[PDB]
Amino acid sequence: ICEDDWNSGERFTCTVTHTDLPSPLKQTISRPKGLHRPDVYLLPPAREQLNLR
Amino acid sequence: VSEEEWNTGETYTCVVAHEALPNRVTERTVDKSTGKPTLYNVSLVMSDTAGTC
Ligand SMILES: *[C@@H]1O[C@H](CO)[C@@H](O)[C@H](O)[C@H]1NC(C)=O
Ligand SMILES: *[C@@H]1O[C@H](CO)[C@@H](O)[C@H](O)[C@H]1NC(C)=O
Repeated sequence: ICEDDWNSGERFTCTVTHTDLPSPLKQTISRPKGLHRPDVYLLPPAREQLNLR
Repeated sequence: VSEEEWNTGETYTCVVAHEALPNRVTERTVDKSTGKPTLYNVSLVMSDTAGTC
């Protein structure tokens, strides 16, 4: 399914009709609405890390 | 001594026994390579300059 619909909030409906269960079971799932910049930092290995060669 | 002995680089040590010295004896030595030598042959080498600790 499209990624946008999950982001748009559409609750994709999954129906489960088990052999023993007489009543079908409905499951609807979407992205919960509710965004900050994860500024990445990459730390090089220390000399002591490199000291073991 | 013969200049050949000096040119060989043989070390000559002079001792002085006198009261004023701490243990009453001091010695100094000289060879071809340290008595006002013409040449200073140095091979100064440094490794692991950073050496953090
Ligand atoms: C001068 O130094 C270089 C390298 O340190 C060495 O290869 C050379 O033999 C030296 N020359 C003399 C005359 O000591
Ligand atoms: C001078 O130093 C170099 C480097 O340590 C060495 O290869 C050479 O034999 C030395 N020569 C003398 C005359 O001490």
